[PDB]
Amino acid sequence: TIKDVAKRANVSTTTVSHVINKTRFVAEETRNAVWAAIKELHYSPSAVARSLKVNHTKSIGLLATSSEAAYFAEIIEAVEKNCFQKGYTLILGNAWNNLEKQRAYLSMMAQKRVDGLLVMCSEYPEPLLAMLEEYRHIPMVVMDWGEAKADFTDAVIDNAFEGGYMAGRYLIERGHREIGVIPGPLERNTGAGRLAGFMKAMEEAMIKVPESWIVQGDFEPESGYRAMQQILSQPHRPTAVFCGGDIMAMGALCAADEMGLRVPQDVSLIGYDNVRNARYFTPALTTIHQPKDSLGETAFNMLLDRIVNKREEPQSIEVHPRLIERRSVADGPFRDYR
Amino acid sequence: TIKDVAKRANVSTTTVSHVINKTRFVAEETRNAVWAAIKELHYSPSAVARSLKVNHTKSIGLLATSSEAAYFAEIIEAVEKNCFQKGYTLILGNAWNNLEKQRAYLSMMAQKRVDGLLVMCSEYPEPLLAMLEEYRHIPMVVMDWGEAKADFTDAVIDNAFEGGYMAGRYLIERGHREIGVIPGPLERNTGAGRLAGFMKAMEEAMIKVPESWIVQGDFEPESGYRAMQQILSQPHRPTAVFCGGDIMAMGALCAADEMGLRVPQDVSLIGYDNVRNARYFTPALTTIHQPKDSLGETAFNMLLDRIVNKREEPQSIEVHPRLIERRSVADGPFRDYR
DNA sequence: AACGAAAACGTTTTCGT
DNA sequence: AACGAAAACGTTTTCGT
Ligand SMILES: Nc1nc2[nH]cnc2c(=O)[nH]1
Ligand SMILES: Nc1nc2[nH]cnc2c(=O)[nH]1
Repeated sequence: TIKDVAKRANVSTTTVSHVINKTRFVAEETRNAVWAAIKELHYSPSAVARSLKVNHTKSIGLLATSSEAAYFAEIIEAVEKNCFQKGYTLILGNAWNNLEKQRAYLSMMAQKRVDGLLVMCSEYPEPLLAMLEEYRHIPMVVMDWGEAKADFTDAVIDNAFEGGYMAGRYLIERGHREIGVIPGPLERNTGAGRLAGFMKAMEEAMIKVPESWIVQGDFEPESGYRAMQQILSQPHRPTAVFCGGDIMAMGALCAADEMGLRVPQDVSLIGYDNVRNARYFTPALTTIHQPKDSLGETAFNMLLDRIVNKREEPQSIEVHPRLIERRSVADGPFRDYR
Repeated sequence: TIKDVAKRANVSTTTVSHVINKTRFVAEETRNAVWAAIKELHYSPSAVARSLKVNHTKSIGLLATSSEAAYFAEIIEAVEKNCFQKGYTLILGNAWNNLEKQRAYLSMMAQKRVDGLLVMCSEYPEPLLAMLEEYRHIPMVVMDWGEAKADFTDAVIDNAFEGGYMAGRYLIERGHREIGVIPGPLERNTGAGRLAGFMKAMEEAMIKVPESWIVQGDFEPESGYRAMQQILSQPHRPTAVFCGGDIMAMGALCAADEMGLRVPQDVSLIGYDNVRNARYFTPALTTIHQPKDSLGETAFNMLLDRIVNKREEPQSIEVHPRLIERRSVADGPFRDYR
């Protein structure tokens, strides 16, 4: 079809391609004519041909976990902004923590020859770690580990643990000594990592959390609903609660309400994530905020670098969580005694 | 590189490609050898080359509005399932109702040669309608108009109006005669269309809604926060409210709560969308449910068809909303008198 | 000064025999 | 029976002059 263009214009495809990409000077006269044709013929230059030659697709792949999930969704929207910004195309792939699913997208991707790979897989068993390596040749950055699991990738770290700690501290300095926790999946960073951050502060304060007070969630609202329940559904309950994620929080919220419990007047809740609309949670949610735009833009950036300035060595940038005080927490019994 | 494979195996690339795609019979002996090489050499067949020949990318493009937005997010996750299912690659593009933005993604897409285009642009001015047409050559389906705006596309219709009506009716049959409404952007279907569905039921019932009782939203929580406010912030307020979208509802919820109003005991609220986690809204939200998985799978389907069974004529499938009773509504003053 | 001719990128596929 | 040789898909780019 560029051949067809060259012809309508009576110039060489070379000339055509020169004008279409301003890659060498062309007489105006000639230049307009190309356009002229470029426009009657209704020409859409083929990137597949181009990429075929120039060897890069100006396209990047997101090998994600899921995308409805608020938290996720937010990061992704971010990353896409950056792609569009710097002229890249985003191929979105959810593998739902499925390994096969994952080996499958990985492959489709390599085959479609993405210029780089952004990874958000949530859990990283040796077998996944392994497949990932088989692709060290395509540049890539995992945006969700807490420390650096591998030497063949760029890593952006969230300081999830320090976030965990922040949370604890708050409750503590608020008068709280009877706290419970609904962590998220321990095989995840934002899972384990936040729990431990929280657990240091406790240990530091000589607060012990009775195992009947810690209930695993999975970041989905229903998980928090049951958690809260099981907690408040007991003889002795805590005065305050640290919930691993806002969405679950939001579930913890509804259940308390359903047992006729008042938050924060009857139970205090502090979440984690600071999702776009936690402020409209009801009681406005006090939570730890996770930089998600920066987590995205930063990730894109390390990838571009590698991609463009052909980097070889792995790199890692930290990011920082930070407390947002909202309306879900109240003074505990010890506030005054400190 | 297939050349390199053929060689390690000492067979022709033709043979190689035959085995890699079981497209003609090959001796086992020969076949294994190809694999053998295919695997030491660590070969990843290039789809760009392939597509270059076979003329199809087995890749589909989503020219969306935004993707954080719960509603949206949900549909997209759907569509991606279908892509993965039937071996397609999803290129996600948000144009944020930006025209330029839109002409830009449209183009990148055509240039990357997507096999079909899934459109979710929300608003459709003549100028967008116009650009869209310039691409009638690439197959496509708009998944968000209410009636069929054009003859050069497949359309999936939501029956948004009948949903509007359903909502009204409910409040009506619940004893309500003093209702307010926070519609969404009127230049959108789920905007206009739902309002009118609601407005027929009113007219039908001889209920009039005092203009000081209808407040435009934009589907984002903050919009509903202010809306609710402005409503309850007045001398005379309605006993019940119809909110155009769940997320805004969720905002309407928080504000009522912030004015010390009890829902549904002080005001009733009925939303619309039945977003994944409206049940964990607090008071569990009674809303109209929009089939979003089916809206997605159905869309993919009409596209595949066109794509595969090379269809020429436009088509349109309707889908149906349906009432979900939750805990946000209460009997109105006239329930008993009917 | 301003532009062309021809090879190459990595496949698939028609005919061969 | 089972496989090869060679053209083609739509570009970009080196050398020309
Ligand atoms: N949905 C969800 N939210 C999160 N917030 C932090 N980690 C996660 C995760 O794995 N899933
Ligand atoms: N966010 C959002 N939710 C919706 N629900 C129905 N239409 C819309 C829309 O345009 N945006």
